[PDB]
Amino acid sequence: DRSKWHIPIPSGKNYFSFGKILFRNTTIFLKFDGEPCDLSLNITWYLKSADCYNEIYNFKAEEVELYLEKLKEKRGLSGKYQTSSKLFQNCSELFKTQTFSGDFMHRLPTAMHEPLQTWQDAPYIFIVHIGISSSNLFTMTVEVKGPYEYLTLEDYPLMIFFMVMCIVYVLFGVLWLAWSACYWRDLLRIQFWIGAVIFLGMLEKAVFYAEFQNIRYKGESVQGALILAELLSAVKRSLMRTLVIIVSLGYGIVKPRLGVTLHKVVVAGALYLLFSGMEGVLRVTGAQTDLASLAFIPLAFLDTALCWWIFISLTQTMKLLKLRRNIVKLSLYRHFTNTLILAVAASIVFIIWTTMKFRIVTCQSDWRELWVDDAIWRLLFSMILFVIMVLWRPSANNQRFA
Ligand SMILES: CCCCCCCCCCC(=O)O[C@H](COC(=O)CCCCC)COP(=O)(O)OCCN
Ligand SMILES: *[C@@H]1O[C@H](CO)[C@@H](O)[C@H](O)[C@H]1NC(C)=O
Ligand SMILES: *[C@@H]1O[C@H](CO)[C@@H](O)[C@H](O)[C@H]1NC(C)=O
Repeated sequence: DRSKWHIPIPSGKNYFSFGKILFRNTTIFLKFDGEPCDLSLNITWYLKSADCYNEIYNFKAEEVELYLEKLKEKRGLSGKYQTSSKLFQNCSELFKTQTFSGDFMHRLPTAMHEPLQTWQDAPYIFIVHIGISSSNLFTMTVEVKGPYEYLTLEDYPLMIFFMVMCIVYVLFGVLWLAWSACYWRDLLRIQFWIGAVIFLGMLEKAVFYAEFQNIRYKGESVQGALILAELLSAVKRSLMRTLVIIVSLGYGIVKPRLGVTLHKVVVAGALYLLFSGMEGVLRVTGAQTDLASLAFIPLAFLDTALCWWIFISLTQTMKLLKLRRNIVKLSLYRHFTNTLILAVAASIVFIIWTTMKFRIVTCQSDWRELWVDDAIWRLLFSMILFVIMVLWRPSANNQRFA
């Protein structure tokens, strides 16, 4: 999420905690700036490694004060940790105690590791507590910097994946543009909708990559980038679904362009955008009003209805084409049906695997590939889009589908 924090000290209970997966040899910097001191301060910090990812997931800030005691009485989850505490009589707002010239303090469940560093890439929990000895007085700035300026783990693979996807979509666009240019005398609206889909995918990937670059080099995410990416993704998915429905219905390929076919039937099927969008932005906001739990039910219902309709229509159209004795289009429709079947099977298998790999054990022992749940869908969509592109490639005899 973030790699730089600003915290005015006199707030709440003064605790500051964060849990996240971190690289190895990552340093944590604390800086204190503000008005002249009046009172003495006592700063205590804990940095704990986590063996398995459950602890980070179910870490509640409001109970941190209690959590610590469970850690101290030797009853918490397994994992080594470092603890330290220092006392300043008026203010050490200029000293560099946490910067350099430190000592080697032993770790607890010797070691003699660096004062404030990560000794192994894993899920870490950092807690800092400021006690003032007897309205703002200070403003603590906290940063984490590792081998990469601000890009923690769990984000590096995602950034690389988005870069690769951007390159792939650029290649898709270049190839489609070349084919279209070669044969411009005749074309079909489907070959324009495909290009629009490619363009939207390119824009989504570019936005995501730029946002990740900014987060890496500045430590803060851009406020209005996730929303834009989600909206673009929803638009692209809705357009692809509508295109598939139109192709299956045979509108303009096997039957005359009847008006009723679109009106009240297909275009209304664009409400799938709303729901698809509705959850999207909410997922960015964190599901604060917890409707995210009751958000995917309408989406699943709509997807089931659309699949049922698509398969019924495909069977009807293929039967009609076989009866008509046409041969050229029959092979194309057969390949289209096979591709759809394979996509459905892959989606089912992926859902089963994710469910059986995440909600199956007390706590995940393999958090490294925890990002795959947010990347398989995009790869599958890219594969489907490439197959469709190859099927409907403009050619010299691009008139068999009048
Ligand atoms: C309260 C305790 C129980 C709760 C389980 C909550 C798990 C969170 C993930 C939800 C999920 O399981 O994901 C959804 C898939 O449907 C399902 O629900 C799975 C089968 C069940 C059918 C209702 C949404 O994903 P989608 O929009 O279909 O993916 C397409 C996107 N292109
Ligand atoms: C800071 O608070 C701790 C409480 O854990 C207590 O030992 C003392 O007041 C301070 N610690 C020092 C001065 O080492
Ligand atoms: C703490 O000691 C004095 C006493 O008030 C204070 O003025 C100063 O800023 C702090 N540091 C030192 C070295 O005196």
